[PDB]
Amino acid sequence: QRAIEVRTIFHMIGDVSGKSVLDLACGFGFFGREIYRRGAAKVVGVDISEKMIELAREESRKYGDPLEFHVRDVANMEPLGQFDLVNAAWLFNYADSVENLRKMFKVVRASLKPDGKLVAYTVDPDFSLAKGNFAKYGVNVLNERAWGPGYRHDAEFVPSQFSFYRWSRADYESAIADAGFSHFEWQKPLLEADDIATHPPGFWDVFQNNCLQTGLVCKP
Ligand SMILES: Nc1ncnc2c1ncn2[C@@H]1O[C@H](CSCC[C@H](N)C(=O)O)[C@@H](O)[C@H]1O
Repeated sequence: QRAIEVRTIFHMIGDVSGKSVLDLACGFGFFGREIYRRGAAKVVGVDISEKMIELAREESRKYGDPLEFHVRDVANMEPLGQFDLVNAAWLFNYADSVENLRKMFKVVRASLKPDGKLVAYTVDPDFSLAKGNFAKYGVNVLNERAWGPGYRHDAEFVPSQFSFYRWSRADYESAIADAGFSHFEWQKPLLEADDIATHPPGFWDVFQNNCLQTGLVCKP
C-alpha cells in the first residue's frame, strides 16, 4: 500500500549513487536500507525508539548491509555530521509543538552539506478529517482535536495505533525559512495513470481531494 509514497520519495531523492545519507525517524530502516540498495555510499539511520533501532539492527544483520543506527531524539539530537541527503519519512508530524518542529528543521540544516538537500514526507497541512478518512489507503484517522496552533490526530494502521500532529503550512514554512533553507517546495504525491487503471473507478478520489500525505524538498 506504500507504492505511491515510495515512488514520490525516490522521485524527490533522485540518483543516490555515491551519496552519504541520514535517514531520520527511520523505524526499522525501510528507506535508508533501500537507498543503500540503490547505490548510496553510506547510510546512517536515527530513531527515538530503542525497540525500533533494535529491529533496524537485526534487519541489517539479516541481509548483511552496512547501515549504522542511532537512538536519538531528532528534536534534541547530538550532531552526527553532514550528509549529502537527509531523508525524513514521517518525522515532522511527530513534533509535538511548533517550537519542536522548528528545532527539528534546525537539526536537519545542521546535518546537511552546503549542496545537500532534505527530502521529507509528512502530513499535508490541508488535510481535514471531515473531507474523508484515509483508512481506505492504509491509515485510519480516528479523530482531530485542536492543539494550540495546530491539530492532534489519533490514528491506526489497518491494527497498530499511533498519534501525530498536523501543523499549518505557514508554521512549516516559517520553520523552514528560520532554520536557514533558502529553497523549499511542496510535492504532491505521485499518483499515476497506472494506479488509477488498476483500482475501481473513483477509488483515489479522497486521496486526491483530501490527501493525508505530502512530500517536501528543502535546500540550503
Ligand atoms: N523525535 C523523534 N526523533 C526521532 N524519531 C522519532 C521521533 N518521533 C517519532 N520518531 C519515530 O518516527 C517513526 C515514524 S514511522 C516512519 C518509519 C520509517 N521512516 C518508514 O517510513 O518506514 C517511528 O519509528 C518513531 O519511533
